[PDB]
Amino acid sequence: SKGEELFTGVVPILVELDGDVNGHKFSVSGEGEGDATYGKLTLKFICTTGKLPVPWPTLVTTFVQCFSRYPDHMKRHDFFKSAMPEGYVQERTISFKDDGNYKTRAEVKFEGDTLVNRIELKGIDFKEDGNILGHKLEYNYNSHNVYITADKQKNGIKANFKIRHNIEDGSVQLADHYQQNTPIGDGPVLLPDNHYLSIQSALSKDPNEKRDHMVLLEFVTAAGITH
Ligand SMILES: [Cl-]
Repeated sequence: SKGEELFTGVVPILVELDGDVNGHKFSVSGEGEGDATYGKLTLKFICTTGKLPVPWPTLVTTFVQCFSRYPDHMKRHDFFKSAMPEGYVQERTISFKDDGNYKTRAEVKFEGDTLVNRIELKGIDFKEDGNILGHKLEYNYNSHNVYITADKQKNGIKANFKIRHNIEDGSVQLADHYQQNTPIGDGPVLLPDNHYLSIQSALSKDPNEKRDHMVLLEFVTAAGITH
């Protein structure tokens, strides 16, 4: 198909986010590349407004599921690539248990040969010295499964899933995710059977970088369908 063929090689990625969490306004710019053949992502993010006012891990899911590796026998279930190049809207509510919430609206699409993720993020209801605004989350990331379903009247997909962020005392901060994607363009898009994405994510720092930043290496395989 048109859209899948755009991903057979290494694709440059740009991420741009504007955020407001409890009145803390901030922006992040990221760059890197994806190789969907291997389900592989590398991205470096820099907070361009100074210190990021929330923990970096909390923004990982918001900062391009078109880079998931869909096995050949599952190609007919890959909504994300099918929407390309015109792209998709991706909306979420991320509910931090016993704390505030993020609501995100993003558009993921090509600009030339570069895959771009532009995001608006709004966070409200955060506790001033909860785990988020108090910066009590460890700089690491657990592996998760993302459960996707068709959303046919949207001509798209949905997902609800749980992210657990380790807290510095050894506990975990749950971040419930509810997600809806909608194609932007007029080409045919794939409405998948139920399946999941299996994700691992590793966070690191660039030893040479003194701006507030995050390096992310992530591998994603679609799974849960046999034929
Ligand atoms: Cl952090």
